[PDB]
Amino acid sequence: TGRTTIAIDPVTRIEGHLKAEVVVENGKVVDARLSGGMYRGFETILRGRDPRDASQIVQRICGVCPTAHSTASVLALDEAFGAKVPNNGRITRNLIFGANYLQSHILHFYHLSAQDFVQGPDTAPFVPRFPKSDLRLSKELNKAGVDQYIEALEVRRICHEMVALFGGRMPHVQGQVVGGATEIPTKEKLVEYAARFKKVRDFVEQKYVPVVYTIGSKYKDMFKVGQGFKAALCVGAFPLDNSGKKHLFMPGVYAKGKDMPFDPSKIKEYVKYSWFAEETTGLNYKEGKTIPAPDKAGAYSFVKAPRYDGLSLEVGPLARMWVNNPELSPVGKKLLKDLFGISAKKFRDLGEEAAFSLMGRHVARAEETYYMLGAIEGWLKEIKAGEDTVVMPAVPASAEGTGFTEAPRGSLLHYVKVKDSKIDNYQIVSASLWNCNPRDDMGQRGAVEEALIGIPVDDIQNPVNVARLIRAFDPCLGCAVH
Amino acid sequence: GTLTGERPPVFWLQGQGCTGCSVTLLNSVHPSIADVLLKVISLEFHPTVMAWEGEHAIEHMRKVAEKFKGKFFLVIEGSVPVEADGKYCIIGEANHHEISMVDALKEFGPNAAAVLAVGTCAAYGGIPAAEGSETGATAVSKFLGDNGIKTPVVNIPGCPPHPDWIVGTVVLALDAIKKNGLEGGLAEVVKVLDSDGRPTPFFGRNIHENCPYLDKYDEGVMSATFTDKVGCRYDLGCKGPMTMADCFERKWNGGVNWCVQNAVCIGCVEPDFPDGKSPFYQA
Ligand code: SF4
Ligand code: SF4
Ligand code: FCO
Ligand SMILES: [Fe+2]
Ligand SMILES: [S]
Ligand SMILES: [S]
Repeated sequence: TGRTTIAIDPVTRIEGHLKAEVVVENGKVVDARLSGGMYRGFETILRGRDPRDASQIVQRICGVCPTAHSTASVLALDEAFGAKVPNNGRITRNLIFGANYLQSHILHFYHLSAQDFVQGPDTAPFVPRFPKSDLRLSKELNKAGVDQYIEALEVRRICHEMVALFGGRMPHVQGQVVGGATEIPTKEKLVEYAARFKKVRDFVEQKYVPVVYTIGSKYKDMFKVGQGFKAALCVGAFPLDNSGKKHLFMPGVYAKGKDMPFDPSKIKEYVKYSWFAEETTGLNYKEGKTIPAPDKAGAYSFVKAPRYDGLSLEVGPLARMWVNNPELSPVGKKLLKDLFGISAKKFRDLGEEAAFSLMGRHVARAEETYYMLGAIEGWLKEIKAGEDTVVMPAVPASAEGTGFTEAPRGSLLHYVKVKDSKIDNYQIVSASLWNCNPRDDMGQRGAVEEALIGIPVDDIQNPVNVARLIRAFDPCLGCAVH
Repeated sequence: GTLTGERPPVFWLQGQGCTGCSVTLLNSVHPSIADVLLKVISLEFHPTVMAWEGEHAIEHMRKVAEKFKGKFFLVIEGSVPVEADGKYCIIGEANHHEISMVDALKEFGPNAAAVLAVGTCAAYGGIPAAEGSETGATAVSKFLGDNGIKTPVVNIPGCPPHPDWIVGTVVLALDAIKKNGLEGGLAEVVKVLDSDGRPTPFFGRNIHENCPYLDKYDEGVMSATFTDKVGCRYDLGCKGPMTMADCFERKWNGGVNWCVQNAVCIGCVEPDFPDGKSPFYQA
């Protein structure tokens, strides 16, 4: 067959506003363009404010991942203000934020992704859908998916109770500020966090990790597509001591089969194909500028095009788990052997091709959820009830700072420059920015654009694998554009 | 409700939103979100959770809209940006034509039974409309009024709202409609809205006058660090005195905390949020 061009707007069962347009020739995607179609402009809204306001304002970039922006913002403010976060506040922040990794990954697999593989009940919003949706599960396994979708609604809600115990509320925590965390954990509230955590742990271990491998074993073809550039970024997250040099996820870049250090000075944001003024192209975030140009010819997105030393990279659980190469979960090791014939001990034992794949990204996210359980368990042992969690630093007249962390969807940094005690510039380089961006000034595609190349579309009237690939990356276009 | 009971159709359109108003709703304790979706409403279009996609999802909404003309509920999450001919928020494409948020509200707004402006962005403009913005972010009621669209609007603000405010306002409306029919019922809802369009069961009481730290405020005993939970939070920036919400009682996330206990109130339900509530961390 010849060419068919397919536009999907809105791409659903992601967060935010995304259009995907693919060129299909002879049953495969041969080109792609992603468009982030909604803009707010937080980077200009923030200017002129008391810098401490940023750690509230920025959370409204995303209602799914507000703890990530809270964390990057307070880390940037900590650095700019010279705030020395007490040890117990560092741990409390990790407990607040870590609980939302659990929420977000569970939300993503069940409430966004699972309908790619599972037929829901015969009522809205589960119908109507594509007449040939390629839903391969037996009646029993499909019912397990539905039952777990329903259970996961409660589990993700419990995760937000965990966030709120020391975070105040969720979405949009009150409990992280420059200088630490606003509420010292009490013995009683730590009991409450742990009791909820046990329920989440049981669901992750007994239901979620097994179902991803089991569903994957019915869609083995989905480990053979979606590789893209096979290039990844991690900037580090969840500090494990007060030195700034040791983290649960350590930083690194992976591209063209090679591990390399992460140097943030090599980040540049291009705009040729983005709706921003041409004279702002190619800036590192420390000199970043956000000047919308919604009528600019040739552009197709409000997402800028970030490149690392010229490279187009992806971010997220696959990226972090590939860079850090932890041991796989016990149940993953067992199901890889039983259902796939794969003997693996550490994450990279999946091999580059299967890891960097549509289904590999779902697997990585489930494995990362299991990995986060042990980190949270460690923090519950390390935290000291009653010990102060915050310092109260004065606002500086002139300063700069950068906060680096990993949102559930990937690498996140916030840069702030303060002048006359007010925000002079604030620049955000977020997770889905790295994944869902358009071409750069040289014409090199963004990570998801490139990962779409080769995706099978054997039925142009039911082109389900286009959005299936996109969903594996867990897009959040509010974050991508801000 | 029941799986086989009467459930009105709902379309949920996101403009300049962060999806926080959807996520907060997912946190509803009673009724659970599953019970809301399977027993209370029929959520026919919602981009974050629905099965179908793209032009097919848009056309599904349009088919339901025709069948239920005048009778569907339209939830708006986020502000509506009017600059650049609506180009700062494109929500879909059908028939090779992009659909902006401006277009969508002009299309569906006139034909809804009522528009529920959920969240401070939709209700009042919120952060997208704040100083330093340049998209023409506009509140739902103002956009509809400017365009001659007379459909009733109910504001359920907060950044985000508490799930109980969203579900509870739906239940308010459905109770009134069951007693009085659609127009009579909506008239009864309008009667219990304050001057900012908010239902008085949830927004009719002041945070500060009901605050457990009010005795400390009156004594002048003010916390100097966030972690001092004995004193009043006014010097740390608490906006409770200027805020109408029931958070002091209902609290958040299954009752486990609320903003004043944990840190400060930032006045997130108020029409001047954020600029009139800023700086957040001084009085
Ligand atoms: S200022 Fe805030 S903490 Fe103090 S009494 Fe009023 S609402 Fe409560
Ligand atoms: S306490 Fe204040 S900031 Fe918190 S949810 Fe209620 S109104 Fe919003
Ligand atoms: N997770 C998350 Fe939100 C995105 N993408 C950020 O950063
Ligand atoms: Fe940015
Ligand atoms: S997050
Ligand atoms: S996100």
